[PDB]
Amino acid sequence: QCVNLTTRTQLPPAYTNSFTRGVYYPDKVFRSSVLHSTQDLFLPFFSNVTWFHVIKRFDNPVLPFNDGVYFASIEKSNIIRGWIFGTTLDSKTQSLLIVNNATNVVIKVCEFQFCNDPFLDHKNNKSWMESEFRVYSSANNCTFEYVSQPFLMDLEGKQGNFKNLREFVFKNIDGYFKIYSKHTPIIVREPEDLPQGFSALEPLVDLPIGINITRFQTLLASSSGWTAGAAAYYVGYLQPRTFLLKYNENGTITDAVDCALDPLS
Amino acid sequence: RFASVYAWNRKRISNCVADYSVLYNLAPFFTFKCYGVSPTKLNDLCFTNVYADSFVIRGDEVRQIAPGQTGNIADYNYKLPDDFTGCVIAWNSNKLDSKVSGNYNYLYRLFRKSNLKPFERDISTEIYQAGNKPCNGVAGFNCYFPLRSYSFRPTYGVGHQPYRVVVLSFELLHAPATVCGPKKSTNLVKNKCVNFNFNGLKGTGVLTESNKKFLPFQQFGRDIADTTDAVRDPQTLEILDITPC
Amino acid sequence: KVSGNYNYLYRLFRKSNLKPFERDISTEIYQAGNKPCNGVAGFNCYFPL
Amino acid sequence: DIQMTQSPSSLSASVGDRVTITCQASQDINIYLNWYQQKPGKAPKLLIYDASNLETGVPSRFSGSGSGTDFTFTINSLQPEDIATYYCQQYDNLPRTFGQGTKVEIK
Amino acid sequence: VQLVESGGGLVQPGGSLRLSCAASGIIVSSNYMSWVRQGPGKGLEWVSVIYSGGSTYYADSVKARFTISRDNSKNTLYLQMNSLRAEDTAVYYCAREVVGSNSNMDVWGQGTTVTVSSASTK
Ligand SMILES: *[C@@H]1O[C@H](CO)[C@@H](O[C@@H]2O[C@H](CO)[C@@H](O)[C@H](O)[C@H]2NC(C)=O)[C@H](O)[C@H]1NC(C)=O
Ligand SMILES: *[C@@H]1O[C@H](CO)[C@@H](O)[C@H](O)[C@H]1NC(C)=O
Ligand SMILES: *[C@@H]1O[C@H](CO)[C@@H](O)[C@H](O)[C@H]1NC(C)=O
Ligand SMILES: *[C@@H]1O[C@H](CO)[C@@H](O)[C@H](O)[C@H]1NC(C)=O
Ligand SMILES: *[C@@H]1O[C@H](CO)[C@@H](O)[C@H](O)[C@H]1NC(C)=O
Ligand SMILES: *[C@@H]1O[C@H](CO)[C@@H](O)[C@H](O)[C@H]1NC(C)=O
Repeated sequence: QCVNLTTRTQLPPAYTNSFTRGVYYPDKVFRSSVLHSTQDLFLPFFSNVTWFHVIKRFDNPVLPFNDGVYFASIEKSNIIRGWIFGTTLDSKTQSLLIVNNATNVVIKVCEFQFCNDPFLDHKNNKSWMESEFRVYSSANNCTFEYVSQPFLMDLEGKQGNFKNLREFVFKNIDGYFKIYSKHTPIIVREPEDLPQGFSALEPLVDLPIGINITRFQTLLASSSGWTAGAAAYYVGYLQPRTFLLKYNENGTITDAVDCALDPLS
Repeated sequence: RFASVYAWNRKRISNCVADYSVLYNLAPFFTFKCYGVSPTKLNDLCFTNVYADSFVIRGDEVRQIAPGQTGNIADYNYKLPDDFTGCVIAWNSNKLDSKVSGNYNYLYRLFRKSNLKPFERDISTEIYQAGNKPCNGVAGFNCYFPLRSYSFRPTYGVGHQPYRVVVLSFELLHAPATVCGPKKSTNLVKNKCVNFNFNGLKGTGVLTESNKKFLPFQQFGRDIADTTDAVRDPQTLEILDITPC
Repeated sequence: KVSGNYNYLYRLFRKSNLKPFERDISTEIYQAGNKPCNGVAGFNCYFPL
Repeated sequence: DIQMTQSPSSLSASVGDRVTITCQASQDINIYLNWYQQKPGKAPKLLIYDASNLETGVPSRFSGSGSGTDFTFTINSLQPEDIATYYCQQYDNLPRTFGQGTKVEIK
Repeated sequence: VQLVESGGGLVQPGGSLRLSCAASGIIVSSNYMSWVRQGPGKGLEWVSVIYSGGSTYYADSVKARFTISRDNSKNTLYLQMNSLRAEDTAVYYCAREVVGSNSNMDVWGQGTTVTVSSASTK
């Protein structure tokens, strides 16, 4: 259930110099008030995260998935409902489909034959609906099905004054897809500039998929085009690096430094 | 109701744990006649992709499930290899599946004229004609209908009564971890030195009580020596202690 | 033997370990389930050989 | 093994009168139990299937019933052309066994 | 549907021949039949029973004595005897199982009677 919409007024994505984001809990271990050093896959410090904006204007091309990614969204309406992962996405390579619908999340691992415009918007002018459920053409040789508790939801739609930020980190090692989630409320910065704050990333779940992955895609939610407002999201890519961590007395990370950035570092 | 002899019920039990203790308290004493694996070691020695067949035959053919014994049903409805692994569980159904007027829903096929290969289901709807004569009909001379009907009258003696039997067979097809779950739970915090295992952390020490606060995603505790000192019990959600001997 | 060689036996019902280098002749029927069997060839009363 | 014996060994006094032949089994038997009717030195001819079924053309005065390790058979027409010997046989219980002998004669 | 006797003759103990029951159209390879034993003045006895799958069942008194052959298309069943200790002074009947659960066949077959003794035909 897809149509070739096209006619998208795309722009090159902007770049925002990241300050502190790109850190997560490496394990499930209780250490209190001990400075601990480690090396693993993370987001390097002071690398510019790619800022995408969607207004009218819509854009969601295929993007590379190298050593896991870090996705963030600054919103208060929760337009993005799911994502698409895989390599070919044309009924040749086994692919992921993790979408949050109604009040649950569903994960579907199968041979997926998608369409040129994976869209869920497009029923009327502005009344939002999950139109075109079948983004894939047919159910091919399938692998895995999963249903669980949903993520955070935003009531109705809010355009402007985005007070919520959702940050997720995606990775896969040894065929294990680790997905971690975090949410920060009350963002009062109307004109860009990131935040310049520190927020540790709590783990969410790990899934043993055991399949290859090279690219990824995102999903958002009369018959052509929509009257939609402002939406903004961030995409960054990982690298094997090394950091320090300062656990507090309770077990929460409160400070972190890098080793391969500055001679002072 | 279980499926009949000609088409046994198919149920491929997979993706679970190992627990077969529900058979002992289900019913009074009944027949087990286990041959391959010892009956006391079913909880351990896990396998993969158990091949379960459920069907009801009278008591005459219950003991004919052993490999190497042929007959009328054991030769022409269900054939077993001599290196068979696993065993069956059989019990009477004198009050549940036995009709006072005689249950005739159960049917079996005896005319196949072919020795069965192990572990398959064959359907023979056609009628066999004898004497090299074209029958092309039902209920005629020298033509025999393979299907025949059971009778489950409760006034019958032992051997003619219905007997529910489920065939359980265990095979290692490269042994993936599909159905393998122990239990081994023992709650004993006696403040004495013990070889403890909590969620696979082998160690020896004296287990006492503490009050450390752990985050839900934060299970193990370490120290300066990078050794496990404070742990959390898997069945419950209590942080035990940092206490060696 | 193609005709049947049953002269070789083995034990599989002891519920007890062994030290090195001993033989044990337990002809008695092993009882499992903590219920006194006091019989021969009964349910949960298996011959050890 | 089924050990089966019958009291009416020699029914030589019956001339068109009531006959009460029977067979008893050592163990309890189902409905499946039949008889062979053979002349001395001749192959047997069937008359009873599954203790309740009858042939195509035979006299209809024959009757029988079997339940609880015992079958009873009664005949009232003692026609002269059916002077033979009646035997019992049980099946569906290996090994197969056969009767020891019943004598019927008309004067 | 008829059956044909084949056999006979008087032999000393230690000698045996082939007894045969021939069919009149019925296939004798992949079917269920049996042979039974009868003696003058005594009860019936069961020699053997053969199924389509090759299952041979017989009494323990005639253990390792009788071997049975089924023809593919000659419509004849053969039996060879072994270890004759002069206990086969009897007649054999070649027959079919009367009923499994519901049947109305009533056809049977004949056969020869054999006597075994140290004295031959006089
Ligand atoms: C395993 O789970 C079961 C429930 O699925 C537990 O049974 C009850 O659990 C509640 C909540 O934890 C307790 O308040 C009850 O006291 C439990 N009842 C019993 C009889 O145990 C069960 O306790 C759990 N296992 C363990 C070891 O805690
Ligand atoms: C959809 O439109 C794009 C844009 O030109 C084009 O490249 C593609 O071939 C079209 N696909 C179909 C199925 O029309
Ligand atoms: C963003 O990063 C890319 C490569 O990492 C670089 O080419 C580009 O100049 C950067 N832009 C800004 C504004 O830092
Ligand atoms: C959400 O999706 C799942 C499966 O994808 C479905 O079972 C559930 O009904 C959906 N919720 C709706 C349609 O409200
Ligand atoms: C295709 O299906 C078969 C089962 O028919 C399965 O074993 C195989 O893994 C599947 N291939 C995939 C998921 O790539
Ligand atoms: C640990 O948490 C408690 C309450 O959650 C707080 O009062 C305390 O200040 C925290 N410890 C530190 C070192 O901040």
